[PDB]
Amino acid sequence: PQITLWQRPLVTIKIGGQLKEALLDTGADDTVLEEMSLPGRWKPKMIGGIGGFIKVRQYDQILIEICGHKAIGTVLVGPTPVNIIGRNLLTQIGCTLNF
Amino acid sequence: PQITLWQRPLVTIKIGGQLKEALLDTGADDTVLEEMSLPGRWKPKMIGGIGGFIKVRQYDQILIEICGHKAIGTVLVGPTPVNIIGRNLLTQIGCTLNF
Ligand SMILES: O=C(N[C@@H]1CO[C@H](CO)C1)[C@H](OCc1ccccc1)[C@H](O)[C@@H](O)[C@@H](OCc1ccccc1)C(=O)N[C@H]1c2ccccc2C[C@H]1O
Repeated sequence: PQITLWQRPLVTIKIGGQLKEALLDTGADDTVLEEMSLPGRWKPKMIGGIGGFIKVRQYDQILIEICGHKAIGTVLVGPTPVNIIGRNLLTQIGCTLNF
Repeated sequence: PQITLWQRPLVTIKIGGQLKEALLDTGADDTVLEEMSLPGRWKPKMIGGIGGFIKVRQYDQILIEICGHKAIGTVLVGPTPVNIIGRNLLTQIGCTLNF
């Protein structure tokens, strides 16, 4: 599909059998979701945004469906303001910017 | 053109007769640039992202050239770690997300 940017590019994602809303963010290097429970062990990571840094939990090889497209990659979990789908997963679904 | 997301989507912009490097960011509502001088009056504003909020100066009706395309819109100036071209200007050049 083709998504315009007059409004936030929010889409529905499926993870852990649950539906959630997330933002397609080309400005994010990684994918970060709001506090939730995921399987396996996690590794520590610090990510810096416009207002500073925050600590997040890194989970690898996580299955996530974005607009029907299945992806399997790294997902970070932490005190993010909104769910963010970053470049690591946008590339998996073949997302590009056009103009 | 079509931009892939394997790497950060950085482009050259021209503002105030100056050439700068900026990130095409669909996750950003507005455009925000690091400290610089712009003509006209401004208004104080607080914007929040990952990490928290930062205080910026809001300028309106600012002209910017992105990849040869002229665009007019609001530009925020403040302690941002990287120059960001947000949705308010991406829409003006006809930028869309596709997959
Ligand atoms: O801060 C953001 N948007 C707000 C909304 O409008 C303000 C600008 O007018 C900025 C974006 O984050 C999503 C969001 C939406 C709505 C409310 C709150 C937050 C913005 O695109 C950031 O995601 C992005 O801002 C652009 C940027 C890029 C590089 C360095 C610093 C900042 C950023 O914080 N990227 C970091 C990130 C995020 C998740 C995982 C890994 C990493 C490493 C870095 O890429």
